[PDB]
Amino acid sequence: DITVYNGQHKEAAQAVADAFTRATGIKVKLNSAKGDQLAGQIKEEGSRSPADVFYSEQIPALATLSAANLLEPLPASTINETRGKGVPVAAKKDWVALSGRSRVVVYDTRKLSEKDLEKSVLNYATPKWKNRIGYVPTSGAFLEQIVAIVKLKGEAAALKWLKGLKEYGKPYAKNSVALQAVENGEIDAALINNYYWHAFAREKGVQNVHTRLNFVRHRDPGALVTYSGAAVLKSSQNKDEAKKFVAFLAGKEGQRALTAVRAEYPLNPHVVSTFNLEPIAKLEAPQVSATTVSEKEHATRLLEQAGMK
Repeated sequence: DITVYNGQHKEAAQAVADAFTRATGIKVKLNSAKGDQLAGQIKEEGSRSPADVFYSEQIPALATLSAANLLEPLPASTINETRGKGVPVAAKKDWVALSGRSRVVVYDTRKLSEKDLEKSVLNYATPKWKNRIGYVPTSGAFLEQIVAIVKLKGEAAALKWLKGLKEYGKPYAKNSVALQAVENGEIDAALINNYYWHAFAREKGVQNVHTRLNFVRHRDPGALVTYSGAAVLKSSQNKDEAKKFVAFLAGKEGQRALTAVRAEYPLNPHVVSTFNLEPIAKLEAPQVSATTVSEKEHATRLLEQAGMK
C-alpha cells in the first residue's frame, strides 16, 4: 500500500486512487493539502518521509523537489505516455506531466456570441469593456496569467493589462463568483478557469446554463494552460508500487478515471474526456517555463502597482 501526497482536487485524486485499487488491489492513503505545503513538508521530512508518491497540481512543486534531489527517476515508458509538443519535460526524467487546465473567458450567450469576443485576452483591458469583463485579482490562476504575460510580452504589457482591468473590468472574490455573475447577467463576461465551468453545466444541465466558454488559442497569453504531474520519492519504501501508481496516472485507464470526474485535458492522447474537451494540442497554449518564487514575487508586486492588492 502507498501514501499519496495530493495537491490536486480531492475528487480528482479520489477517482484515480479508487480505480487504481480496483485494477490492482493496492490501497492508496491520501494526504491532501496545497501543492506548496506538501513539497516543503516533504523537504522537512527528507529521507524520513511517509510520502511514497507526490500528486501535485503545480509543476514548480515538483521542480523544487527535483532540484533538492528527492525524486526517483521514472521509466521512459511512463514519461512517454503523455509526451507531446508543449508538454513539460523533467530534465532529470524524475517526474511526469499528467493533465492540464486552461484559462478561459465565460460569457453571457443571451447578449454575446463568438464574433463579439476578443482575439487576445489582453484587449479586455480597454474602454470597449468598461464594466463588461470581470476578473479575480486574488486568484492563483490570475497570478499565473500575469507571470505568463510578462514572459511572453514583457513586464510593460503585463502592468498595462492590470491597470486597464482596474480601470474598466470588475473584480470578483473567487472564480465561481465571477461565473455566477455572468450567469446572472450582472456582467457580460469574465476571465476564469475552464474547469470551474464544466462542473457547473454538468451539475445543472447545459440546457439550463446560459454561460459559455471561449478559448483564444493562437499561442495567446490568454490561452495559458497549467499542468499537473506526479512523482515518486527516493525515500519511498514502496517504490515498487509507487511507480505503478504514477504509471497508472499516465496510463489510459488512469487518464479515464480522472477525466470521468474532472474537466482537465488529458495529456495521454488515447483518452476521451467525458467532458466536451477538444484535444489539448488544439488549445494552442503558448510555450512558457515554470513559475518561480521571484516570478510570483514579481507578479504580486505588479498587482500592488495596478491597485488590486
